[PDB]
Amino acid sequence: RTRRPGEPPLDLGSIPWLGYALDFGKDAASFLTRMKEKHGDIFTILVGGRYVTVLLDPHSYDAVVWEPRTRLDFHAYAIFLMERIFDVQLPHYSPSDEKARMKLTLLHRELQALTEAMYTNLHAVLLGDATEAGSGWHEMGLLDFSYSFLLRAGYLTLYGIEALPRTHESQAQDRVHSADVFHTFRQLDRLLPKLARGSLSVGDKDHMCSVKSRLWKLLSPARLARRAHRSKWLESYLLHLEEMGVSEEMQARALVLQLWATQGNMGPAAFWLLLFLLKNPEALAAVRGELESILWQTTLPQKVLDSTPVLDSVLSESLRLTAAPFITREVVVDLAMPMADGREFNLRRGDRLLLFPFLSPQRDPEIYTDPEVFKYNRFLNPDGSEKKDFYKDGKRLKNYNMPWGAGHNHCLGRSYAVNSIKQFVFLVLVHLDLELINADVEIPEFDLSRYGFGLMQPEHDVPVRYRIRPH
Ligand code: HEM
Repeated sequence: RTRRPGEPPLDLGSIPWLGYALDFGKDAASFLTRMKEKHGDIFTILVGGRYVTVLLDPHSYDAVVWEPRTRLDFHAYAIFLMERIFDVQLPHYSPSDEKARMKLTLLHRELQALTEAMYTNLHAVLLGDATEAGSGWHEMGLLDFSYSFLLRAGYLTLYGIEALPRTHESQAQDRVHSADVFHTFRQLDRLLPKLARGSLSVGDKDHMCSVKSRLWKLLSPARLARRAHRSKWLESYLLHLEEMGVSEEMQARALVLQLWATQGNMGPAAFWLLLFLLKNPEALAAVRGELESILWQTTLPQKVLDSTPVLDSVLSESLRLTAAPFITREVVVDLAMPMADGREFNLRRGDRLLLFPFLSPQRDPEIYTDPEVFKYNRFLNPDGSEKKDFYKDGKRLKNYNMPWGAGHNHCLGRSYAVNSIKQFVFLVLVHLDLELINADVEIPEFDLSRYGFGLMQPEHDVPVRYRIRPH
């Protein structure tokens, strides 16, 4: 490994073959920050046997993300992750064909069906669980709270319900079944990073295999076939799998993968958002105020969804601070990469290209002043309208907040995710009293091993209590 003309700064580290494998794995954001300081906005580093070209200039992300698979490929790493984490291997298929197919079942008239179904499931699960436990305060971790209700409602919306004439007894069974899905799923979720790195102990391995075994049985095509009000998202996905001749037991494996892909972010996102509001009285008052004016003018007032500018900014800001996915490409053929300021750089076939929006634009102090601070109105202009104008190096940024990925490898459920988070926040702030146990609790650190998977998770939960509001 010697630099060719036109290639980025190259930094091999101290340890042979491994390189910066340890530093990157332990805390990728801290490590990559140091490397930005050392090398500027593009560098090639060696980590665990691979040469990773890191691009940290947000102005130059568009020259990379829209590139064809025959030049820059995202699918090889997804494929690898499917197998190593979820034990799914599927017949070769087109990712761009399937993403197009899937995204349609998550948009327009289907989204409207999902959005309506989501609100009644969120309501049924949240108010169902509170009514069962009774009218007093209930103590809970805020993550456990946010993740539980969103995943359980999300699961019931996408995977269907016990019954559709809709009874007291079917709704009660869905609360219990969905709680089982949540509690089992969470055991796998917690160990995802170790799964991906193959660092499970003998016991961890046995625990993971038993958890998978249960999840694969819960979400078997046979069990799902009896469920009512299944989503077009699900039904068309099942058909796609059948088309490829995938057996029912591998269908179940793929459905558990989809369970993670569709539910593994909303819960954690809402946790951080609610925590930031609980810690910032002026921010919470402005959110309450906006939702209350609409409430004063079981369906959801459409204005909560499409006319909540303060809430939109709160969600954008929350995600700015806590969404840390990797945008990752395999360099398929030797190529030239244009930077927005005139420069170009040579990418070598076999290298891995990594963009990390979390670091820039999201926590870039030249873009956002005090980027470490939650400022609820950061995405609002003084008149309360959505702020869309952000700058770096004397130029207006097209990409300034990128929690949903970019290019053709971006979130297929984004509108549904935003709508769902807003419905949950609305339900919590309007029906419930919600309180930190200790109002001076500090915001926990992330589990720093999770960088790159999507929404960050806290290294420990935050104790809260809630109740159905009494009068
Ligand atoms: C705040 C919540 C969410 C965030 C920040 C988020 C973010 C992302 C990101 C960054 C990706 C790119 C994949 C990657 O990182 O390599 C992605 C893909 C995807 N998203 Fe989301 N997501 C969220 C919620 C959801 C929801 C609610 C759904 C649908 C119910 C969904 C459906 C999908 C699917 C299906 C894919 C990949 C397609 C596949 O492999 O089948 N996401 N998401």
